[PDB]
Amino acid sequence: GKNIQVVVRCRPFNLAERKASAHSIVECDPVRKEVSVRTGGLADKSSRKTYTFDMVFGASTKQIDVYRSVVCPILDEVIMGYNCTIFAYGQTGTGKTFTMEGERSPNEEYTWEEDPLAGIIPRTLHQIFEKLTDNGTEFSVKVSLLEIYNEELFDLLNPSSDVSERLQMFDDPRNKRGVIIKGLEEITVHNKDEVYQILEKGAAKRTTAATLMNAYSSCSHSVFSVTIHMKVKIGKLNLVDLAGSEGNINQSLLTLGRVITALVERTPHVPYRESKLTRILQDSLGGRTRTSIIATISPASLNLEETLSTLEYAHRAKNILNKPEV
Ligand SMILES: Nc1ncnc2c1ncn2[C@@H]1O[C@H](COP(=O)(O)OP(=O)(O)O)[C@@H](O)[C@H]1O
Ligand SMILES: [Mg+2]
Repeated sequence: GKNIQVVVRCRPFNLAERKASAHSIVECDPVRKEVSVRTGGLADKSSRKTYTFDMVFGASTKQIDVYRSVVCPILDEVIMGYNCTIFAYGQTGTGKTFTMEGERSPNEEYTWEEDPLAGIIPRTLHQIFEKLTDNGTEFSVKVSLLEIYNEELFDLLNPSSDVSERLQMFDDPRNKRGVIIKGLEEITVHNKDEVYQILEKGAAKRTTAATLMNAYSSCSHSVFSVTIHMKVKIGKLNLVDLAGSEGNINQSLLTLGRVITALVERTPHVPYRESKLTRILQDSLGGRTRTSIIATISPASLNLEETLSTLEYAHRAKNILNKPEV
């Protein structure tokens, strides 16, 4: 048992992976919490090497079923007054954005229930207003969205400053192992339905940067921060949508791995300082908290080598052995 959690969410076959008639190699066992892969294709060889994690979500896994298993325990700790972080790992296209951001699916006006395709970000905000309005707590909710492209920090929330100013950041004398992002826009949310309008602003700004600087989302980290003031508790929840797993980006992810590895093994000299991403979330990983990681993979034999790497990263972060009968 640990405060660090590592789960794996496989994705179905997309039409493109179908269009080339690729065939699955990923086996998801949620009960045993295992996920296995093969090696040969038409050879149908005996390829063991099965992995075990804290939880496993198969191809039929639904969005709500991920929020309940992964986010609900963490949100309660945030409302209690702690800082937390949720991560999404994996090859571009596996489903980090579909898991962290969700969709809407053309169906028009939605009442007050969550969209079935919504992600962690839609659900977390709406559950924040519901749970804190129900227990009559006085609260204020403000969110922030920056983007780490090539290790320079960009705000996707500011309406002004249309191009791209690398935000400056320095350790604030106020709390150590903490930092302050000068100039970072902090949009204050009033209604729970406001979160959908904020994902629109940042989307274009992420697109405007993707076209006028080659700041494609696939090659950048996405940090969503929601802070909750309550009465006197302050809670923060960081939802990080990491860049695709596969000279400077491949270092920030390996740094984050070194951290979580160091966080799981109680080891000293965890090098938060080795990257901008780990330095920002330092106040969310050092101070004892609940950290969760979601590694998204593809079931096609097309992406065999990357699906193995991603699972390999997850094993390195929190190593747990496979138990009897693999
Ligand atoms: N669990 C899922 N259910 C349905 N569609 C999914 C799922 N995961 C991914 N997708 C689909 O795959 C794409 C989402 O990939 P994306 O989130 O961009 O990966 P990444 O964010 O890691 O680059 C979309 O085409 C979406 O339709
Ligand atoms: Mg994406």
